[PDB]
Amino acid sequence: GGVRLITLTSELKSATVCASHFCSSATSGKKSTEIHFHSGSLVGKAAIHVKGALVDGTEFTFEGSCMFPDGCNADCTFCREFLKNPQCYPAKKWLFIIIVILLGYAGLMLLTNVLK
Amino acid sequence: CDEMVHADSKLVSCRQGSGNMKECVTTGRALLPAVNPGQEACLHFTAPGSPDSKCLKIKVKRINLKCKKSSSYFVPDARSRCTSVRRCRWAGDCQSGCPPHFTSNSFSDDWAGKMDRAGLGFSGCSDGCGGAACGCFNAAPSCIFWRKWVENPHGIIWKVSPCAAWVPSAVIELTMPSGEVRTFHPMSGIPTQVFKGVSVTYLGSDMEVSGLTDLCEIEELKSKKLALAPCNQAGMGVVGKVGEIQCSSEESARTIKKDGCIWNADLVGIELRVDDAVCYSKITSVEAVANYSAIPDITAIRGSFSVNYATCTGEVTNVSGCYSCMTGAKVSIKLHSSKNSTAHVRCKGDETAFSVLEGVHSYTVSLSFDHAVVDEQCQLNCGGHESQVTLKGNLIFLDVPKFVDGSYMQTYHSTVPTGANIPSPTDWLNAL
Amino acid sequence: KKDGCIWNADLVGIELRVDDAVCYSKITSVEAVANYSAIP
Repeated sequence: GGVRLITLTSELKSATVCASHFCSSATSGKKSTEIHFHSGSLVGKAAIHVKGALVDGTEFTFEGSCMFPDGCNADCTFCREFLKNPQCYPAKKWLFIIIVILLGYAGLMLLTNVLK
Repeated sequence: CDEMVHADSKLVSCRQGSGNMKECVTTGRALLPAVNPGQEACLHFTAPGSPDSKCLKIKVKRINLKCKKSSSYFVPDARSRCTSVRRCRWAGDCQSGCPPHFTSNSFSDDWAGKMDRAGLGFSGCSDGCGGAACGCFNAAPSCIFWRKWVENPHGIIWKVSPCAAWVPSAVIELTMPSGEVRTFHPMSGIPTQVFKGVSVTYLGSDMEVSGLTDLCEIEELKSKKLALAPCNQAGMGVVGKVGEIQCSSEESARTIKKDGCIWNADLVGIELRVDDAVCYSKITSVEAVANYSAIPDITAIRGSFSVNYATCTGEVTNVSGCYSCMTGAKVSIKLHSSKNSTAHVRCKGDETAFSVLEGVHSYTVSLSFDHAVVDEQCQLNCGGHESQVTLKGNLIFLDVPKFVDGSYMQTYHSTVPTGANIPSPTDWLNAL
Repeated sequence: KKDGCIWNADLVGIELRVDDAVCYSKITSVEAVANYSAIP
């Protein structure tokens, strides 16, 4: 979940009433595109939301009456407004970050001689 | 509740019914911004007496586009039935000229007057048969009275309302500070005033609006499904509309006995013959006739309330991870109180207020906030001020630290930085 | 109390039941109903 509308959900029903009532949303203002779906047989259901949380526990009140699921989620697109992150520094890691610059140009110099 | 506002306690009228706990009743008006969907918004109440205070939360659940029921009518299912009592002159002794007046309710020719299973059916004479062909040996013509019945043997009933508009609305839960809760669907797009208990809420921010054609809902009583149509509706049945008979009694919507619903003139297709009349009709069903579709800053005003009136420790337990997420980090604090009391704001919390409730036991309440760094100091929670501070690294929407693949790309980006300038400097003198 | 202002016919949403009547309405507030502009 997030901005993208697609999520993976695995729920099952144990009922035989042809009439299926509403369903609900998840946390942070959802509106699931499939609230009613036939409840005659044992057909598994996969809804779509934009939650993207860790536990991602929600509820619905048509017949299930506010159950409490659990979850755990952990790595997505690395785009962010902020740049990098705060570091320990102190001249011990910055020195290792900076390396020789002529070494990179040395590799390109060898290619030119071979081409000629 | 990330958004919280205290009461305007300048209105003080508090009577000391009991010394130990006070009593007070006030009123006024409130102005609250709308909270993000799926969340609840709190409301702090302040009192001159330090120990005691109350609160009120309002939870929103959904956003949708409905419209209010301006009117209401029922539509039964008409069947055009007709009989014919066939007299001939000197046998029924009817006049040479058919009586222009007709009692459409009594019908004394057949068992005087009783209940007519039609709703105000019409009446009339007919042309005449005379001679041995029809048997009563009068050469003069014959008068024939006819009926027309509108009947609903196994009715299916729809209720309709022509709002003919579309205004945003939300789902609202109310929680009276006494502890009582009330649910209601307020039309917060309009300045509607839903009346409940003491307080009333009204309009919110119509941050988006949209248009749709003249459409109203069509719903069936047994709840087969939910239907939509051009849904034309008025106090009378205009020609070509969806609803011809509009009847304001569900208990009388099965049959037709109530006078509120009115027939349409000459709607029943009565036609005559040489002996007796026969029934037809030109009525149209709700379906396959006029159908274009097929369904598969909130604020409140204050009234005359019933506002009611020691040791406590905060003792935080943990911290979760959020900054710049529309939900916030859910942080739990395990408290014990000798009294059922409230918590209040943390000044250096620097984000928002608190409306925590505790029972008389060591409970924990977890609440959602966000901050770049953890400060959590100077909370005037309960009874007396306390100053507990935590330490934990917040989780914010950043890049992926799992593999650090961007580090390799960062080093390759800074390549031959001085080489380009060195070559350009030599060419700069010639170009200039 | 003043007679100068006149009600609208059947404006109040009265509806009946088996014992007693209950109140509703279809009135609209001035705001969020017919509004195209907002002065600073």
